[PDB]
Amino acid sequence: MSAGKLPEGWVIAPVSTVTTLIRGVTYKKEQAINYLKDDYLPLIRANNIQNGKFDTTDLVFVPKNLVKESQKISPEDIVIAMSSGSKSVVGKSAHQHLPFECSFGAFCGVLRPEKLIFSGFIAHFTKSSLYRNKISSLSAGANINNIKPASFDLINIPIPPLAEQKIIAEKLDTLLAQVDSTKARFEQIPQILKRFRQAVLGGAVNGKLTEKWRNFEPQHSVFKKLNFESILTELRNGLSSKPNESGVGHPILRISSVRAGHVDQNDIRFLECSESELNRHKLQDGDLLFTRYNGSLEFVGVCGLLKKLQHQNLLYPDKLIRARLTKDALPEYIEIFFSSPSARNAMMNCVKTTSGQKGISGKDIKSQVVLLPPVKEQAEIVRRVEQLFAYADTIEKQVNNALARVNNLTQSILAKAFRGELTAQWRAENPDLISGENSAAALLEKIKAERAASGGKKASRKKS
Amino acid sequence: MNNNDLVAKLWKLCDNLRDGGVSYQNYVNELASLLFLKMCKETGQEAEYLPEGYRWDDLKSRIGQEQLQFYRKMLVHLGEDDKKLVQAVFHNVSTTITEPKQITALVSNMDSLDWYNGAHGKSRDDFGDMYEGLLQKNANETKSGAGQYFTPRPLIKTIIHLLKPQPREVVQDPAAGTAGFLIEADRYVKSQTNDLDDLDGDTQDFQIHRAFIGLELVPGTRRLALMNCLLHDIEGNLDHGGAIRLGNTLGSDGENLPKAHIVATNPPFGSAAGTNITRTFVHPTSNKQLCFMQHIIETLHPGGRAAVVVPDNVLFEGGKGTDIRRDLMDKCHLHTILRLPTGIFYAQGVKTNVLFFTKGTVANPNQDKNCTDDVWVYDLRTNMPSFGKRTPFTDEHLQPFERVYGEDPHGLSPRTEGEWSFNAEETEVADSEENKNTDQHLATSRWRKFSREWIRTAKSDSLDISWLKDKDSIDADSLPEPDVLAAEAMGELVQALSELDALMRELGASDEADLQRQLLEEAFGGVKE
Amino acid sequence: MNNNDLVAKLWKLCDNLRDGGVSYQNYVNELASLLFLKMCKETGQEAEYLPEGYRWDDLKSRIGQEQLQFYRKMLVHLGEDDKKLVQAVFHNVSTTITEPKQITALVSNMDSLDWYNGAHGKSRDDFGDMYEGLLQKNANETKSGAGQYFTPRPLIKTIIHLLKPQPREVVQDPAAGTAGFLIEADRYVKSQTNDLDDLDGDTQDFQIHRAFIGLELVPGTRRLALMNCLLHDIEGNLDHGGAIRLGNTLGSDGENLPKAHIVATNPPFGSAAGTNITRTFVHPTSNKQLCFMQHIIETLHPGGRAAVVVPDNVLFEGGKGTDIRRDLMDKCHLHTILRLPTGIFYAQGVKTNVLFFTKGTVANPNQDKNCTDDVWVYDLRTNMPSFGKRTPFTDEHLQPFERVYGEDPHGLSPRTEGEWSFNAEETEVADSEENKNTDQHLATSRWRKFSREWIRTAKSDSLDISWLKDKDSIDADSLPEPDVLAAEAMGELVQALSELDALMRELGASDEADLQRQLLEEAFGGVKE
DNA sequence: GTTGCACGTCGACGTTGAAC
DNA sequence: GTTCAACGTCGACGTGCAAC
Ligand SMILES: C[S@@+](CC[C@H](N)C(=O)[O-])C[C@H]1O[C@@H](n2cnc3c(N)ncnc32)[C@H](O)[C@@H]1O
Ligand SMILES: C[S@@+](CC[C@H](N)C(=O)[O-])C[C@H]1O[C@@H](n2cnc3c(N)ncnc32)[C@H](O)[C@@H]1O
Repeated sequence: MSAGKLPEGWVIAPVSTVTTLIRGVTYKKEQAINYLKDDYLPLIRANNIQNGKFDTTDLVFVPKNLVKESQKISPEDIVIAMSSGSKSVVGKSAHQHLPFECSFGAFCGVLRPEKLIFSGFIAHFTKSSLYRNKISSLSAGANINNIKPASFDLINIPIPPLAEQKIIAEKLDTLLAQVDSTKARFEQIPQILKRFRQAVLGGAVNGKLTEKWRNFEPQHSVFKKLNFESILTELRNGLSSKPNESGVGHPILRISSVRAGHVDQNDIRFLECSESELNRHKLQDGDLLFTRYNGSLEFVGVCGLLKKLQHQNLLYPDKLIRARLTKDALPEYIEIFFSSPSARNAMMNCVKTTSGQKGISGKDIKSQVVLLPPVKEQAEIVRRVEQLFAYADTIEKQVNNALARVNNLTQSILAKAFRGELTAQWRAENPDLISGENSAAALLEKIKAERAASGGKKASRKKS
Repeated sequence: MNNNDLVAKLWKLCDNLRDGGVSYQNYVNELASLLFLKMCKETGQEAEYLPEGYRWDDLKSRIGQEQLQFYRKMLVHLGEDDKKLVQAVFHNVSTTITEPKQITALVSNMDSLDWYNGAHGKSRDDFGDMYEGLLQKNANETKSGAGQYFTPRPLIKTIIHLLKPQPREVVQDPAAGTAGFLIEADRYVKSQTNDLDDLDGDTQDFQIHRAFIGLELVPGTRRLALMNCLLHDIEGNLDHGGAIRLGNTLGSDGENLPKAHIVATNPPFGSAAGTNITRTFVHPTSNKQLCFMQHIIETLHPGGRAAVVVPDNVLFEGGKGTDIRRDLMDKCHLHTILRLPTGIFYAQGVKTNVLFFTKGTVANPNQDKNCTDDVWVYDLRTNMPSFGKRTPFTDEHLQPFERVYGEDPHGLSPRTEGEWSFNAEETEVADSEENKNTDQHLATSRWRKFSREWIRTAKSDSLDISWLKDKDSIDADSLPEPDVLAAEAMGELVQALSELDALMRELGASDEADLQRQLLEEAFGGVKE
Repeated sequence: MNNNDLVAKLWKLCDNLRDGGVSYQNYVNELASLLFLKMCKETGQEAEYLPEGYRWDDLKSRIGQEQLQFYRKMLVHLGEDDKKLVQAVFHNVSTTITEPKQITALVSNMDSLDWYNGAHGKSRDDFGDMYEGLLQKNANETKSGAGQYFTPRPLIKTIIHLLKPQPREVVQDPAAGTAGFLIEADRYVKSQTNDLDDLDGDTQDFQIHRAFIGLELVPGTRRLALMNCLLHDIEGNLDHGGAIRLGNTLGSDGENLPKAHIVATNPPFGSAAGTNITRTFVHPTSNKQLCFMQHIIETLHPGGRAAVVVPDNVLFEGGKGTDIRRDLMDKCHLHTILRLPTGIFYAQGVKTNVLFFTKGTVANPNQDKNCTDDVWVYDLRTNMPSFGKRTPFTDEHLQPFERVYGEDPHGLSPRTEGEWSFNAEETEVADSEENKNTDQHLATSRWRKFSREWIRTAKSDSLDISWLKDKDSIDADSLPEPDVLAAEAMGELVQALSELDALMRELGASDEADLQRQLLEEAFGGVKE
């Protein structure tokens, strides 16, 4: 019992004792040209570690500069950490394959002694949450929003035998690879979805098509403007001072709500008295939603659709804009159309980022180009699109559990990798013992019992 | 303080100042002077208050540069004269206003202004109150930079409340600023005294003149503070000009300042304003804040007490900071530390704390060393609602802390650990010496105590102490008591649970607590082996 | 107009000003006055320049408030007097410095200062240049807010370059500010003239006094500008105090201002400083910027020319903005528009443009309407390197624009579309009316022209014209000419390609251009059907 | 009813060089 | 050599009410 339950084999030692050298680095006089000019040796900054493994160096740092600067040359296969940039306390780590390099103050190099400790072992060890928890003890820190190297040295870590450290690290590495694989498939699916978006809207299901004002389109479809089909409304906000308005019972939907997504309800609402005096616009369900301020990434548009049973209705602020479909239209179909990037391209070209920005004019929206498919066809298209999105969500979940699995393994391995039993393989004459799924477990159990019994001979075996 | 319609009214006037060249920080100072002159006229008594030739009409009538120059001239004339009462207000006073057009507009605007925020009788107090409130807004504003002075109102209330200043006691504020603390302290005393009615006349005079003292480096700030006290009826010393003296704490003025029974102050953070540290200290340091701390220790009388708002900076800082801290614990008895939440101050990033300690010890007021045995800490900061305009910081937040704090001003009152407010239980716990060998329930508590030896050994004499972790996660909570005790242990024990679940599924055991315990009995023991 | 060691030296002095209460914006003004007095003494001739009783020694010797008050007095005395030469500099001058300690420190500091940035002979010019450079830094600084005045140096150079001001021509700057444009214009003229040596004495006098004129609302700013011109040897009119007059453009002063052949100015963005629009215009508007535009049109002589920096706001804004915009095209011949990149100005968010137009037309200088037939636009903004301290904005960036612009100041020179600088080709093309019926190559070009009728119809008289997208993507580029022509068409045509690839794989066709063309011939035609 | 911003205000990641 | 910040640098996401 110490930092945590620790096995017989292991000892608890500080990193300082285990590590040959721990030191920071510094920054050179930027003003002088000569220091940077024509330089051979690599220079590293905080950003470097963050981006992947440290293969490359963004900046270059001359040795003349080196002499003058505290910055030093670090050995290869060296662990590194970042003082700043964390959830107050955490810390970062990295390894450097490339030849000896230098860094700055935030970075702290650490060298492990030969065969004393593995670089790989330590790297995972620090990564562990237990490691984080230990550090979190200091707190956000008072006057320090960084990790002090001195504090770093203080850290105590358990030490495995050399053999196990290699084996243990190997196991962890493998998991990391697996997560990456899932990620790849995930990325691909939106690409596929993207293609559908373009093809379906423009192409439609037909086969006979003709030239159109708005690109090549099917013969059956017809063209119309937004204004024809829908109506646009503008809206105003009340005065905060009057508390009377503060009473409520009727919803008001701001852009922030829009950001949230589909919107049945809103965080803030306004009173009927407000609607009467203010003369706000009331909205029925199934109505379209659009975002007038914020813009988005510059001049772009956002959409949403209201929901209601006979029971409720919604009103919104100035920031949001509304549109109503007269007789014939499928709200879901239209909404997807707006979000389509094709619209984005049309819109952006028409207006580049200008002073009027982070917002859309009413004129722009009304003038917008749109196709008019048949009702039945529209419904069919809409259903298809919505379905695809669901798939993306499921994959994300799968990744999450996998991460959880690692967490569990790492925890067990921390305690167990720490026991001598881990270095040693289970006693078995034949490899077949392990081979069976069940058989391997059984063998483990037998070994454990036998070993314990033998250990019983001396207290020291268990005790030490 | 309070403000409403009047502050809005005052705010509009500031627009002229803004356009004038006056800084946001100096809006109040500019307004205050003009209002004072205006009010004097309104009194009708102004001949008594102001000198002839320099009055509201004189300034009012003038226009343009001619007016602006007159204003400057008037300021100088007022500041220097035997009539220290008025002169103090005017001492080191000057207008920031460059644009002549602005001044004319401003004077006329306020001139036409009403008693609008007033009451039966002249509400001179209302103006001052509104003035402070407006000042508060500026203090709140980031752009102004006025915020350096800014302190939370509830914070001040609580500090004085804990201190419980009594009459005949001298309260000092090295960084008086607006004299927020002094006014609060005065208010506290009066509330007890029935407005000093309870006290005899001699004592009453003491409170009015002698009881409170303050020092302000900036003349501009001092003016504001003086006016504040004036409306507050805190006359102070005429020789000095009033309650708030003008001078450098770090300089000769600071040492010259009198000793005080109680000290409540919020010193400036950062390098601070132009304040050269001409004065020597036990441990010389570049740290301005550290310098103040040494000053506070010095001024306090034996057995004195004080609360100091300090940046988190002071708590751990190595080098001299360590030495000074050690000095503090030796000379003073530092009983309590309060860790403030963030977003409260005008500045966002800053972490702050409040220190509570006594000069020496109650038993031995002249105890040079080993004064501080145990320290209590309250974690108000972690896992807290983000404060802001939307989420205000109020007195209620503070109430739990004060309760545990104890009525005794010295902090002597009985204390026990065990505070779980603000969803303390829900918050995550850190792994370490802090929560080492700590039980599950205790680890969660915001209120905890630490030994001096522990701080020395584990902390290495670092005040920066904390157990908790800022997160938000959900996990079933079934653990053994010893498991919870060791924060680090949890990871290992948890791993065992994962496997157990799989076995249970095959068994088809029902979901019951007893079943879980039975399984845990065997499984748990195995891990120990 | 450069700075180095001296500017750093000056910068240090500002620290006193900072601590003093002086704003960042007013550092230069404060320094400039003191330096002027100091320099006068250095001349040894000061008796000639300054009045007795008010000199460097008088100020220098004094200390504290006594000194500060002396300073204010001195400023007033200098500003008002028959000696307009000196008085102009001092006109409407006042010091922002509140803290008396700061003033003493500051005076002494500079007093001990060397000619450090100097040369053989007194380098009065060096100080002024360093002064401007330091001012530039403040202008660059966001916190100061000085940046409102700030304009890119290369931008000014280019503007004057295109304008090609000649001698005997009157150049005006409604928003003179520091008089950056005027100095540049003067420099341009001299460079041509051999420092006016080429010109006769009469003309020379004209250039010195009459040639350039400017107006500044803020007295503080005006002082700086005056000093700038003074070192620049631009005397201007003594009655007015010099080249830069003090007054409101939007007010009576603006109308009083003389007509000018050429106008180059960067008016303030936003609501602007306290400037009431007392003056009537053809189309009254709250828009300050729009107001300036009307002024510029008015002052220009028939056949006059001007370039104005304006925000995007002006281009698109409806309401009166449309009316004014229409008015501009009718009265003036707006040939060119330059879309500036972002990050160049002190303010980050702002989008700016440069308008080029002539009063009426060359053929008919007094042409009331239908002046503007065609407009050329240059998209310097999209797909551009982010500028910043790290990535400076230089003259080189501008060079391509000027080339296409044409030597003719009127903009009459021959022009053709077809500019692909700054990776124009790589930039993404967007789908809209501007790139409607546009070929692939043309769409990419930064330099394009638009018809008046088109602007009227499609744009609905909106200047905000823009063809390109800001993105970064990679896609194979094999398309038919008609496909590329229609931006919108691309999506549809591209879809066809996807299927084609699959078929090709089965065929096992080799990867050759000819093969692709053959397949495209049949496939492409099908889509058309 | 509704329009406009040298915009007004709010999270994410790490200072860098003067100081000793 | 290296230490420290009522933090310094890069964004992120939308004004809201006075004005007409
Ligand atoms: C945070 S403010 C105090 C606010 C005060 N608690 C209140 O109620 O408004 C810190 C003050 O310290 C002052 N100060 C800074 N350096 C000083 C010095 N060397 N001597 C005296 N006062 C100083 C500042 O001018 C500032 O007003
Ligand atoms: C962007 S600055 C001009 C900078 C100038 N191009 C330079 O070289 O430094 C705009 C100027 O307009 C001035 N200004 C604002 N309102 C004005 C008004 N109503 N009349 C005259 N000048 C005004 C400001 O004081 C400011 O100096």
